[PDB]
Amino acid sequence: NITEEFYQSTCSAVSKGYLSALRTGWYTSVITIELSNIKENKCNGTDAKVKLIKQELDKYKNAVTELQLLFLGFLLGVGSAIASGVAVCKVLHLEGEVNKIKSALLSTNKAVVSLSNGVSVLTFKVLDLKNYIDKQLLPILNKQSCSISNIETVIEFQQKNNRLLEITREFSVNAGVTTPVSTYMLTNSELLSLINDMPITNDQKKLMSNNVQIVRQQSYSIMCIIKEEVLAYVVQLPLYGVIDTPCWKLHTSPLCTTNTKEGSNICLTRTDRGWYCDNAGSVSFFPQAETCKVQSNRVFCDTMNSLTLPSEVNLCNVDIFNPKYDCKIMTSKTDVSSSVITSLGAIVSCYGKTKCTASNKNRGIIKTFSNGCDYVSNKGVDTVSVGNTLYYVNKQEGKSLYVKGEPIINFYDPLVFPSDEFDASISQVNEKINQSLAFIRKSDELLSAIGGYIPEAPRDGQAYVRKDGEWVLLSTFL
Amino acid sequence: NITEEFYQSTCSAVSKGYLSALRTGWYTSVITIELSNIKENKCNGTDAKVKLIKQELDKYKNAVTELQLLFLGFLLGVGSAIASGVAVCKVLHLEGEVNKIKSALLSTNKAVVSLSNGVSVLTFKVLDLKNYIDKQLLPILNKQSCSISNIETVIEFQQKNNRLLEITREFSVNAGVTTPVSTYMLTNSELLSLINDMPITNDQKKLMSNNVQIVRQQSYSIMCIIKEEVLAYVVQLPLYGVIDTPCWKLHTSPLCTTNTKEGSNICLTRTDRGWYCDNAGSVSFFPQAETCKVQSNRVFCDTMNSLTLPSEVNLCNVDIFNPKYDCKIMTSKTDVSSSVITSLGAIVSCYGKTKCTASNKNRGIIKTFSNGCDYVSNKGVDTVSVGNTLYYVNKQEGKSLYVKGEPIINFYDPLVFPSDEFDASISQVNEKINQSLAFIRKSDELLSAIGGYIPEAPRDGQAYVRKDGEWVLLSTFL
Amino acid sequence: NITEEFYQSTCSAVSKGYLSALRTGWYTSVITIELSNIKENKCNGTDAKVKLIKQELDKYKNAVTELQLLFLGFLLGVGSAIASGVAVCKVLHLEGEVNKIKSALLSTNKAVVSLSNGVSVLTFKVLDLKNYIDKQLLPILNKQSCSISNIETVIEFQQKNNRLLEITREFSVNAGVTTPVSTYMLTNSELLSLINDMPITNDQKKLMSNNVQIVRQQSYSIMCIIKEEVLAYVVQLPLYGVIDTPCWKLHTSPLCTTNTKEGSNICLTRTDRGWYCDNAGSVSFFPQAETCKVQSNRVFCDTMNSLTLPSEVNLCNVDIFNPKYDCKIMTSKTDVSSSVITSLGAIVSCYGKTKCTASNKNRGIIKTFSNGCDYVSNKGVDTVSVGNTLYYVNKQEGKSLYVKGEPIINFYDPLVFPSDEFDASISQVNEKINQSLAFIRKSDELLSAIGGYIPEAPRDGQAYVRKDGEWVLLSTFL
Amino acid sequence: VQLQESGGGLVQPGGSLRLSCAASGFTLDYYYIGWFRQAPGKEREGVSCISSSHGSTYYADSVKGRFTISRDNAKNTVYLQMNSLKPEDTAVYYCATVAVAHFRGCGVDGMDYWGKGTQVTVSSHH
Amino acid sequence: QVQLQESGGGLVQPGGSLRLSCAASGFTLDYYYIGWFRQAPGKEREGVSCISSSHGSTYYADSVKGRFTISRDNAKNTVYLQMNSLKPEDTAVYYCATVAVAHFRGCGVDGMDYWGKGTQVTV
Amino acid sequence: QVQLQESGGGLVQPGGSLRLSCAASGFTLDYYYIGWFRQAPGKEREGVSCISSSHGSTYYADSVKGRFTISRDNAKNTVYLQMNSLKPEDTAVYYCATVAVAHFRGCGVDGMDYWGKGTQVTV
Ligand SMILES: *[C@@H]1O[C@H](CO)[C@@H](O)[C@H](O)[C@H]1NC(C)=O
Ligand SMILES: *[C@@H]1O[C@H](CO)[C@@H](O)[C@H](O)[C@H]1NC(C)=O
Ligand SMILES: *[C@@H]1O[C@H](CO)[C@@H](O)[C@H](O)[C@H]1NC(C)=O
Repeated sequence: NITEEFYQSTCSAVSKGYLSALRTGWYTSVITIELSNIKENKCNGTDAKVKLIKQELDKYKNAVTELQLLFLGFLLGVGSAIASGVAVCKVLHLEGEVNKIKSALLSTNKAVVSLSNGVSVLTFKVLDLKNYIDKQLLPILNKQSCSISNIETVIEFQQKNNRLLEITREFSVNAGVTTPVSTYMLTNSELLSLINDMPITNDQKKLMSNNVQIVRQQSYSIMCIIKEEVLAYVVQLPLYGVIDTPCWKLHTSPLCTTNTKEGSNICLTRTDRGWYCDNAGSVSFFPQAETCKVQSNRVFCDTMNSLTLPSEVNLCNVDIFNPKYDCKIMTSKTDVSSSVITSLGAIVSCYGKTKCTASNKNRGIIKTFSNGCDYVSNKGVDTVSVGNTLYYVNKQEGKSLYVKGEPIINFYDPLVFPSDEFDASISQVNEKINQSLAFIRKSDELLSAIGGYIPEAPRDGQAYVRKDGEWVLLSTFL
Repeated sequence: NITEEFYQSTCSAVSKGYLSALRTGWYTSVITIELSNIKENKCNGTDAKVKLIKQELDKYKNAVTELQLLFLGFLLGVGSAIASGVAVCKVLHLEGEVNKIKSALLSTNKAVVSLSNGVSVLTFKVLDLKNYIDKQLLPILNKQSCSISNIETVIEFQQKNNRLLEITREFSVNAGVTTPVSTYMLTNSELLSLINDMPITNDQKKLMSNNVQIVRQQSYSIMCIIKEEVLAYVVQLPLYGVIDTPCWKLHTSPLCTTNTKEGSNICLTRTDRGWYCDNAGSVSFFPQAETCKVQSNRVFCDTMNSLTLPSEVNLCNVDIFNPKYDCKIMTSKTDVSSSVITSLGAIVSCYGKTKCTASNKNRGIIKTFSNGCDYVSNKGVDTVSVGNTLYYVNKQEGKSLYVKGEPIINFYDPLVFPSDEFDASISQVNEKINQSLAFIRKSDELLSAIGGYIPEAPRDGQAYVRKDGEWVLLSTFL
Repeated sequence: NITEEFYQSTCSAVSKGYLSALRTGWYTSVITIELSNIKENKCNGTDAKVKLIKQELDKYKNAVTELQLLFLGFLLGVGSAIASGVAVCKVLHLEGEVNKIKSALLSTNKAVVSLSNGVSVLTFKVLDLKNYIDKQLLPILNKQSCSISNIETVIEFQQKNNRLLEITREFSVNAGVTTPVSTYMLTNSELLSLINDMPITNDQKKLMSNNVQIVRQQSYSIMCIIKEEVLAYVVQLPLYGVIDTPCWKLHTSPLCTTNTKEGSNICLTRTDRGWYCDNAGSVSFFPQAETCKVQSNRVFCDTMNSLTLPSEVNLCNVDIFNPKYDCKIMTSKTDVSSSVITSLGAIVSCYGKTKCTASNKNRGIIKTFSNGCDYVSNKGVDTVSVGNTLYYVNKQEGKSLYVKGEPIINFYDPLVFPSDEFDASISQVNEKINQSLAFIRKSDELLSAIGGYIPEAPRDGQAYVRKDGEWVLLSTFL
Repeated sequence: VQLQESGGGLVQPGGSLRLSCAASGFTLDYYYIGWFRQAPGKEREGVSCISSSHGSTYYADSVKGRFTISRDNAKNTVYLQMNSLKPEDTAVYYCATVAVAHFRGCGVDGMDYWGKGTQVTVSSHH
Repeated sequence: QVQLQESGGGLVQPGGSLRLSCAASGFTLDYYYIGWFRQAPGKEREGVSCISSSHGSTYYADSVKGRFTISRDNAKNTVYLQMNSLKPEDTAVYYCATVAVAHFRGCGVDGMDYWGKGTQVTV
Repeated sequence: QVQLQESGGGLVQPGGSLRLSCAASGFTLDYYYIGWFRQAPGKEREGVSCISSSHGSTYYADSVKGRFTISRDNAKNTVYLQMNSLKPEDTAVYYCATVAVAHFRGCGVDGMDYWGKGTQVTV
């Protein structure tokens, strides 16, 4: 269920029927790889297979060494995305701490370990290279006289070691911090059980499990420490604490007058475009809709990129002049033509001499737009053209509603219209219009009634009086 | 052939001699890999080679399971870049649709199939893993008693399977959508034959083949469906419907007055910077020149990131006050120093106490800039320094022309200069100066009546008359 | 040692104690791979191992052909990041140029060659594929009758060839320019020795070596030429010409009045946020603090993303009204709530009905913010919440200082407060205030004089004079 | 704003016990409610969180099956039913909550408001 | 305003030749791509030939490539399709179509914006 | 304003030592990097020594490393190049040069902004 409404009155459109998925928090798990501690490589044998093993063994040592050294967006606050992952990493550097983990994962690959004052983290040994090298390659390289291992062991070692090399590779060129978290960091099976073993509700687990690829894109892997043959990096996973609350997407486009004389036109655009989701009695607003990802009718966003607004913000849709919320807009005179592709259609801002059309696959052009802001649904329409720009429309199923209304740009007197307020709003524009309007309301009032007053009598040594509308010498009446 | 002209009057410079290559549309191809359907692996043998095969076979199955779950830019409209590819993908989920494709590629790896109401798509079998495992590996893993394959088959399977694994890898961390399109998605040979069979002109096929690396940065790979042992992803390729029209790049920098008092200066900057290309009787304007990629003298852009402008926009270079086009500019009082590196030189805006110089490799400093906006060509100059910021210049061959002219910022009276217009233009600033001029001429008119009319005579029992501009007692003249 | 100061007076905070690392210049190095020239592959043998070699050789051949075809940020200037690297590559295309290098690296893998007019570049042969194929595989593929090479050579060639394939892979989707420079491009040992051999001071050599993972991210690898069996690409490395000068980070957040009527409030924000570093007697200001990466107390920046400022810019922190620098601010009436996470705490701008708190791990909410701008240190605080946005704070050790002072937004009379200055400053704000005041000083001045004037005396054949506020017949006083 | 746990008392092993958590100062729809416990000598640990609107639930592994959590919007109260109590369940049980907007996982590091606790003892002695 | 009118259709014997003309009105060829399409009875309509007005660069689908050749006269504002060695399977209605080069999105029935009314060809 | 003046050149016997001085005027050393360069007759000019004015960190090219040492006196605003165990191949004109640390782009003639007038050394 997805529906859409276009407001002719404000050159904007609301898409509804969406379900929320808001990242509200972070969970940090600690992923570990158990390591082998191999200094020198003792062998004088020039056997090809053993020769390969030392080259493969060297890639392992080198990897270790590398790892050892290791619109309204401007209104948003500023977070520290990995502040949480880093704090856990800081805890990991204490001496007694690693021994706890190493001991915890002694007989299992999965374990909970409590850090400092109460944080419970899930821990995961995903690869035991210590066991593999110590039970496989130990007979062949702990002695001069070297046991020429079968060819299949070389391959297997390459296979097992390969995971370590890519992880090292990723960290080496990303200064220990990667995103999205790759399947080298965490396989599909590993991740799925991690989510399941996470301290979260059933609703979250179901949502996350069916959309792990999104979970990966919103996760961080943080290289933390290599010490006492244990390699550990912190994985910071998104927590979606708000799910299945209603969401809607607001699309906007410039609404301008269409007078004949060029440069004589004025424009206005709603600046409050973006994703909106009901949240805790308020409304979460994401102005940069590119920070949200949509999959069918589920929308994934991050609260770090949101504002929290009163629900009356919705009124801007029904009544952009409502007295309860100051809908935000910008003004200009740059009447260039464009289109905004919505969920279920297209808004077309067509001005001047620009050619604006819509076409069908087999039929060709089926609607030609006149100057102004208009809309067409995706039913029977496949493409839209504005100027030299071709737009493919979205073919998702859903009903559109065309909400008729006088374009609000018509309500302004162009002679006092502030066309260069960028960070403006309805109330703010009105205030400035009243001031430009006030000084003309009063100046004309003053230029009148100014002439009802008597001019100055000539300045000479003679005295004057008023009679019949003119000054008469006092000397006359003497 | 690349040339450049600098205009001192408006502190800007144009580089020309470039040839266009504009993406105007989208083509969607469907790429397929024929898959094997192998549930369980029947073998009790602990032979090393067969042991490896089950691990490699498992990577194939694991891959399957993962794949089974799946400046003036702000004036631009908003598209849905892969709307077309996704639409084609939507059609592919319909029943029987996949069956159609599988039959087409039965006796060939290349075939055309028309979808729904008329769209003709190209199809490509790039890897047949079904055939390889069923004719190679089926004898070894279809029976308990297992045929211990030669070591060369194990190696071969890893090579062939690796592509599937890498392809699988990319999509899992990109939610089924990748860009740029890697050589795992589509090899060079695969792409080239795709280009040859495309419904496009000969000129386009040639352009794409000589610049395949660019095609990848502008392409999308869209994971679509896995069903009935057929893996299919849609690849969305750029269509360059505009090639070899003249192009030019506009560079701009702030133009300010150079009065001694730092808070007394006013500045102006052309906002219409970007790439320009002749296109279909109009001019395509790309304000964010970073959306374009340059190869020698050929420039690849995307019309989705363009405005469609009248060709008269070029006039702003020769006459920024021309009456036919309102050249776009911004104004401020922020006279900070900076530089813009052009195709064939460098613009230097040097103001205040900033140190600004130009040096040669071997000679060292050869020019010291005075306050103002200036330019130097790349001939005999290697670096430019403005304040603590060092800029290296482009060393490409081409002639520069310095067009002398009075800085237009000098044409404005600072007392009525709108120093706070951001989204402005020449006519608008003039227009605003008019409102500002109106409000001083009229205000003076009103003040032009502060003393010429007569005030009230003092309130006492005495009578008064007018003389020399002041009230005089009547008793005096008696 | 990291400390932080919060200025209550301006709703801003400075974190200091950081040490600089500024890229001031560029070093261009030349990286080479010696190639084999193998046109056709002569062998009719269907031996499994040799079959594999021609396929890998084709992979070898295929790679070559592909390579053969080959807040205040808006105020910054525009550079050419790889201008130096591209220029050096351009020189390498000149006739004889390639021959010089090949001779230089004849007996060593490392050598210095001086180009054109005096630039001395370091050259590095990192892989000799010419030697390997010509002494290993030539006996097996230079003859019909082919010497069926052992399996370890097959493995070995794949290992050696793999680097070439990956280097080629990277360049193909990056149009010959990659960043960060991967470990396929340049191993840890390779990079380190290059750094050691650079024409730089000891301070620079030390910095780069202890932070090689950062160096990769700030370097470019530029694919240049394949000619006369020599492949060469230029690696452009950052020169950090400024080290260990003081740096500080400026955080800012909106400052509004807290009057009950929500539409009655005014806001102001310092716009000069970003990184600041002492540099050569001035201060380098990086408005886009995201272009810098911080590791403990070392801050890595690029001067290309900086302004060069008078050191007095620092005065805005202690006295935003100081007469020596015009501190930059923006104004609005948009009192929306948010938080800024600082180095050692969090700034909270809490307005209207928004709920704002900070919590600890075990204790929960420990401070509830009142409306206004406030701050909390990271000691004993773990999270901050503003509206629906949860912020994790930085847990780094360091002392914070809360600097008390009257919020400066309180100093403005709201009736003349210019709430629509976006790119503004202190002095500029004063200027508009003076103008609103000028027009009130005079409008009251004029209205005071016009309200002082007397109406016309009655029109009859008699004369009048003024007394007790109305016109009285002269006949009366005679 | 207050939270009040109740229902603590002496239970014999194998016995059952119900705790109540009265919410004041907020409405349930917008929040997550969690139950926590701290056993003797032990660090305080999570046991169960629930969504007020939808009723979705979380049970730690240790009690999964034995413990059930429920909520009554009308009575503005949250209940933890405990069945088949074991002496190892002897602990002080705490009520906690968080704005769904601020949800950061169930768990002591994920709580914003805390009750004063209620003691539970599973044992035969007297 | 913009219209297209095809002519030159008629009955041909197999192996015979025929030239079709496409008259453009309301626009000039230079800013456009001109394409020829066909629909045989009962069958879905398929592309046959596109040409660039400016460069004269051409496109021939695989089915007719070699036998059919397309040309343009900028002066007459007309696009011509020459058909050689006609076969009975080529019996179809032939349509002329165009798209602005600004909006070019490939040859193909889903890639056209304007259509002529057609002319019938029978072999 | 900014000028550099080398002195101390003269006839030296082989195995002898000689010290050159470089007086800075028009700027202060602290904000700058100071270098010594030399050009022997007919030969290309080559770097010899860079120093950080503030920290005193130094750079010596391979050819003289061990034999030559560079030093600076901020109070006297002067930079010194000490040459030990002089060889006839060191016969050259020795130049003093400087660059703002802000514009530092490596040691080397392509990395210099200001140049002294030189002083001759003959072994
Ligand atoms: C603007 O002026 C009109 C005059 O009719 C008044 O009704 C309105 O409330 C004013 N608005 C503001 C924001 O002052
Ligand atoms: C500005 O006003 C003056 C009034 O004399 C007029 O001459 C001029 O045409 C006006 N310009 C614009 C752009 O309105
Ligand atoms: C604004 O007016 C005040 C009072 O007259 C004066 O002190 C100040 O200098 C003025 N500001 C400017 C920028 O002239």
